[PDB]
Amino acid sequence: LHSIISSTESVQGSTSKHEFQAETKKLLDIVARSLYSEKEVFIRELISNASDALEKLRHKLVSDGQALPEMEIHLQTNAEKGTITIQDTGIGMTQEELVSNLGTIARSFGVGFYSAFMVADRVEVYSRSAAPGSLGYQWLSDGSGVFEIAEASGVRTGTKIIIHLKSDCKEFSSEARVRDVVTKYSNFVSFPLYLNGRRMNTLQAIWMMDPKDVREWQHEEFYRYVAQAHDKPRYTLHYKTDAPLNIRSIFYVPDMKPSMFDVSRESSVALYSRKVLIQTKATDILPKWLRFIRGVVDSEDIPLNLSQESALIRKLRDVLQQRLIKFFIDQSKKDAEKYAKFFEDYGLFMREGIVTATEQEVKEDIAKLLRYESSALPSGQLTSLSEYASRMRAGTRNIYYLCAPNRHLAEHSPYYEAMKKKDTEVLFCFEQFDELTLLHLREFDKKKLISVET
Ligand SMILES: O=C(c1ccc(O)c(C(=O)n2cc3ccccc3c2)c1)n1cc2ccccc2c1
Ligand SMILES: O=C(c1ccc(O)c(C(=O)n2cc3ccccc3c2)c1)n1cc2ccccc2c1
Repeated sequence: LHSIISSTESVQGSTSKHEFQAETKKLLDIVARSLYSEKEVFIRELISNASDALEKLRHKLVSDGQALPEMEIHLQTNAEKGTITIQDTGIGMTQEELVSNLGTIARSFGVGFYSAFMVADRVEVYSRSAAPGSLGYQWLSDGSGVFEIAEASGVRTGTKIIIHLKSDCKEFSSEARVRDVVTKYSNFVSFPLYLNGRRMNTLQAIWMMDPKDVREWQHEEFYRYVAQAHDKPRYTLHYKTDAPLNIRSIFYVPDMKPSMFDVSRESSVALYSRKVLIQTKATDILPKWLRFIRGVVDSEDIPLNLSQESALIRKLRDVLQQRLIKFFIDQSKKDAEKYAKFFEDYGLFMREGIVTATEQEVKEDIAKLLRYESSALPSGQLTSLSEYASRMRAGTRNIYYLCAPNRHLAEHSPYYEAMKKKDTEVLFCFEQFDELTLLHLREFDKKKLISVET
């Protein structure tokens, strides 16, 4: 076993009593009076803060020329004392930060603070800043208007938080319960995590890496994990952006064709906020028509305690829809043959998306993915609507199409045969849902879609 948590700290003198500012007292009073059904979330908040403190220290030490100490997160349960403790060897807090900041700090407020009092009769904290010459401090509070601070000896650099659990929260002093909570929400924490001296099995959050650094074998492993799949991904989009929102995401299209299970999926993409799980499922992380996509979306703009269907989620969904459409357009130009197979396999999702979309601009965006045969191209070759539009002859302002079972029947339509005399291109559409798709699309790039047979 590898444990660092023990009672090394002592206080030589008396504590100083301070009162919380009224607004922090306000939020603490809300916590004491409220009914929370998801009390386990304090653990993921504490682990996230510990990770942030370790990253702050590591980046600072590497920026200087300094050796790196042991950088770890430890949890300890004590059923006899009814406690759960977290300790990390990160940057710690100064006395000023303990006195003034607690309750009002952002994560990108008070993460780990209000949620600790949700489960605690009282909280006992030791912290010592990593800055040279820093002294250790003890901070104590029962979550009422008062907290205490005192200089403490025997404090290790970093922070230790001891939660003396409430009567109805003793489940968090059981190792097995805590282990399951960690695995559920905190499995991708990026520093070593130990529970009661045992290293926890955690996973690598490859979505946080620079896209150019992730190799195909790593994507294949991660795809198989997140999709619970045995094939390989036919497409991979690793999308990282800082504007208008923070996004670190990986999207995969399966090699296999869609089955009845992918069409009826309840859970397509997992949602994280800086490596803290928010939902294994995805309400509408992506549009419904993109439910065939597997993978992960991480946005630190997502706050840690939620319930969704917010403006933030809607904005994220719209950004991701545009980026995925752009990706598929880019893939069609990189490898048209592979894209044609993707459209054959997954194109009913695009047609669905056009039919169900509310906004004309979204319909036309999705329609950029459609590929059809054309009277003007060799049998079997596909064209896009924009390529058709680029070939339109002066004086002809509509996009003409014909739905038929196959190319032979299309070419022998008496309507098409007559039109051929005047050079007008006609799209040939062989999928049974093409009629509805193009009826709903109605127009593309301000050009009306006209079926050459009524
Ligand atoms: O959740 C925490 C917490 C946990 C682990 C930590 O390591 C720190 C810390 O020392 N940090 C975190 C940082 C993140 C970014 C930069 C520096 C940082 C220093 C803070 N609470 C501490 C409490 C103290 C009192 C009450 C509730 C509390 C909850
Ligand atoms: O009155 C018609 C009608 C009559 C003759 C037609 O030839 C067409 C047609 O399909 N065209 C005409 C074209 C002229 C130029 C180019 C292409 C063209 C395709 C349509 N209805 C069809 C109905 C179908 C259902 C219900 C009422 C309907 C009435």
